[PDB]
Amino acid sequence: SYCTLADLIEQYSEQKIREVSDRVNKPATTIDTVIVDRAIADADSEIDLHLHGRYQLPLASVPTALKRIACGLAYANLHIVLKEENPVYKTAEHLRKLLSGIANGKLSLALDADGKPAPVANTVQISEGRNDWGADW
Amino acid sequence: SYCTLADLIEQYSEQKIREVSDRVNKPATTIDTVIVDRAIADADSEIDLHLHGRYQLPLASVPTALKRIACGLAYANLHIVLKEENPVYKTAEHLRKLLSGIANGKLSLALDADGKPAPVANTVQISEGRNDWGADW
Amino acid sequence: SYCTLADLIEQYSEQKIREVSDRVNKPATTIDTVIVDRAIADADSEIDLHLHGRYQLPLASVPTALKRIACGLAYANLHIVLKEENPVYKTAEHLRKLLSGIANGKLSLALDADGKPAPVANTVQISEGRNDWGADW
Amino acid sequence: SYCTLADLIEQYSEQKIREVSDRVNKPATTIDTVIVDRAIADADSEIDLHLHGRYQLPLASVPTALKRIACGLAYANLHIVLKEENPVYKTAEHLRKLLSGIANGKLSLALDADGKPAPVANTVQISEGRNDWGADW
Amino acid sequence: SYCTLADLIEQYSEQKIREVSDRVNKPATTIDTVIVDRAIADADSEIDLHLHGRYQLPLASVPTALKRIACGLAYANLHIVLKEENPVYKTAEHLRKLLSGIANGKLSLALDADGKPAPVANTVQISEGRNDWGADW
Amino acid sequence: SYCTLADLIEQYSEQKIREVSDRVNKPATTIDTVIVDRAIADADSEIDLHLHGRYQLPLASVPTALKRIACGLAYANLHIVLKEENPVYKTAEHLRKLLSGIANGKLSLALDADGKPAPVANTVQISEGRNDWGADW
Amino acid sequence: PYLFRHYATSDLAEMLEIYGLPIRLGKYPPGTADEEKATLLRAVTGLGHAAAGIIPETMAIDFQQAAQGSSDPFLAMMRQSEDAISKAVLGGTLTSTTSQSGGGA
Repeated sequence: SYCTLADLIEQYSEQKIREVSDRVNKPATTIDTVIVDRAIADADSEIDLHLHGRYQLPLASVPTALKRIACGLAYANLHIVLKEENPVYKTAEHLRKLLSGIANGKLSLALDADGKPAPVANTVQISEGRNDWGADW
Repeated sequence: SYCTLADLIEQYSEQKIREVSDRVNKPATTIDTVIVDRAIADADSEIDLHLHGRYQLPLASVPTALKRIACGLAYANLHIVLKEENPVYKTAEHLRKLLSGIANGKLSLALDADGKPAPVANTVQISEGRNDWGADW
Repeated sequence: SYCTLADLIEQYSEQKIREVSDRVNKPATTIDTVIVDRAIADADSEIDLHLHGRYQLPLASVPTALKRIACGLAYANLHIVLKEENPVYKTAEHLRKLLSGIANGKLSLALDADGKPAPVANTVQISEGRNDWGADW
Repeated sequence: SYCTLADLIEQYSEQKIREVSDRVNKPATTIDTVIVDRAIADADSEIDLHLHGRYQLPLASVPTALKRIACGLAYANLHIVLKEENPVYKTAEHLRKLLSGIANGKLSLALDADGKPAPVANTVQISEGRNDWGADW
Repeated sequence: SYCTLADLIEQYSEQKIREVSDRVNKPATTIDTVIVDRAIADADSEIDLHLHGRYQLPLASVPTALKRIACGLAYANLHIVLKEENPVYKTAEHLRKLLSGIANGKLSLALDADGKPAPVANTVQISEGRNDWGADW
Repeated sequence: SYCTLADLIEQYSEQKIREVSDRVNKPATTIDTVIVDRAIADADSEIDLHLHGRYQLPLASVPTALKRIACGLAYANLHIVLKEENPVYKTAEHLRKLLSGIANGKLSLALDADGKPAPVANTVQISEGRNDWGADW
Repeated sequence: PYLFRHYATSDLAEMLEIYGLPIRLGKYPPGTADEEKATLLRAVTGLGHAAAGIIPETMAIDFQQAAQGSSDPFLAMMRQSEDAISKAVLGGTLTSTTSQSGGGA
């Protein structure tokens, strides 16, 4: 859960979320929490796909850039039909480009609140190392 | 079964599924479960084609990104005639690009619910290994 | 027989198959089983052409992706005249691209129902192997 | 906090911030501090993503170019819908290009007020160094 | 402070600065010194970003070409909205190209008034140098 | 001072300089010497930027080609707003190309009046040179 | 010196074990199945003693010349240890090894 309904509202106003989240009542009247929850879940899933190779997936804390990316992806997912020229599609593609840059070791994952994230132990691995005759015998 | 009828509804509203799933009654009145089941089966089959080389195919659990991909592919398959410029076709192509990226070792398969998927034992294979005279004789 | 008349109906509705399969009565009234059978045979033949180098051709079981490909190819073949811009032609080209990917060792053949297909013994071949003096004499 | 509400006003006038920050009252009457704060936070997060590999992220002082970049990014983020051709989008892309140049070691981080920033100790790392027989024995 | 309000006036007339610096009164009546000061500060910051790698940033004297560049950049920054095709944008891009050329060691920093600037000691660095047996022993 | 007000007049007529130098009176009546002086100073500064690496900057004499270049650059600078397609802009770009050619060692700096300019001592530098045993001992 | 000789001889024995067949690594494209990967592993393992083999053009196998070494360092170290032990025990080295020179004999 890199973002919540409150985050989506505070980013995109409440009226737009009310429009795009309600599929049964015309005009929309209430935000359906299930659709927003699933959109956030799908955004988190895509981010996990992009981030599993460099960090522990079950993150204990959420970086703020991660929050922005998750909110953008969830808003993009909330659209039943999305065109290539739709500006929200362009924003989603931009966020995907940032995610790819992070994955490819071109961008870093910033602070969560005050401490660094938990980089995985990929590069740590090396052989045991045989260096006898150098132990001050 | 990476997705269900409930998933397709919760993603694309129920009215659209009712339109695209009913071929006999005009206007549509009921969702035909057989067509949806076959579309989901075809989506699962394509994903299996794309994922057999890196994981065990009979997965005991479904990653959520896999659920999104399966739902998108099933919705795309539900159309009898689909144009290149149709937005659902673009979404399907995007999901296919993600599947190819996962297959090519460029993207990872994320958590199912809390535990990792079951990577296949491809890279594990190596010769038996002959290292006599190094067994503390 | 990677697909049947029932499969073609369940994929493309029955009215469309009735239109494209009947060449004698206008408006069409009945599906001609001979034309559908020949279209399925031609689709199976093309798939066999694409798959003979990696698997045993007389498959005892049909993968589901194979069923989708066969149905699409048969529907494409059922058209007497087909344009480049016809969407069914695009779907057929897409399926041919998947078949080529499978042939080129870029995609795998998935499960039939629960067990793997029967990969042919191409890579198995190696010389007899002469390693005397290493048989614990 | 590389920028504040006062900085955004002093850069883009107060009337424009009043327009783009108020989503509830039409015509706008007051600036909503929460939206501006979140936009600034997202801008800081993106800059941190771009700068973590060369400097300590919790900077004790803010370079002025950093202030300009943060203000521009926050203003760009304040727009719910932004087109590719929108001039503010072009300014944001320009600032992102500067950030990438700084990250890639092509541009330097200037003074904060009078002293240099705190470059991280990346390049400092080297082995312990064994040079016995050269210690004036 | 590579440029001042007097420099901006003497370069772009006073009426244009009066137009672009006043955001509250329509028609403009007075030049707001705060906005001009911030624009000059941002221009100086960008120039510092471009020049830190080759010279000491806290320059005791300002080269005249630096004054022209700073004035142009400040005038460009004074515009709330600037298009790609705006001539002032083209002039700003030209000045940025000169700054990049100076940074890349393709152009030199000229006299301030009569003496050379203060090149930084980058290239000066070399090892201590061991050349015993050559000291006229 | 590679050019003067008299040079600018003798090159571009006096009426055009009167138009482009007077910003206060419409129609123009008098040439403002301050604006012309600053334009000449900026032109000299750019030429110094382009020529510092090959000659002594405080030149005791001015080559005539330098005079033409300075006059052209000053006239170009005298325009508050200049388009890419403006012919004076094209002439300025041509002069900049000549300056770059001179800097890159592709063109030479000609006579001032009768004697050569003062090439700087860049290439002169070489080590002290140790050639004992060859001094006719 | 006993430990030096022991280590040198053990390392020489391992190096003797590794000479001959060169280490080789096989690659497969995406979509290879587990049966085919096991087949490829068996083929690669057998290639050292097998004179010939066939694989799809989409697969590759490379040879690396694993050892590419000489035994001279180990022999020199063992000779050093032998000489040290002989000198320490009998006070000389000729009594244990034939002297390949005259004149000063």
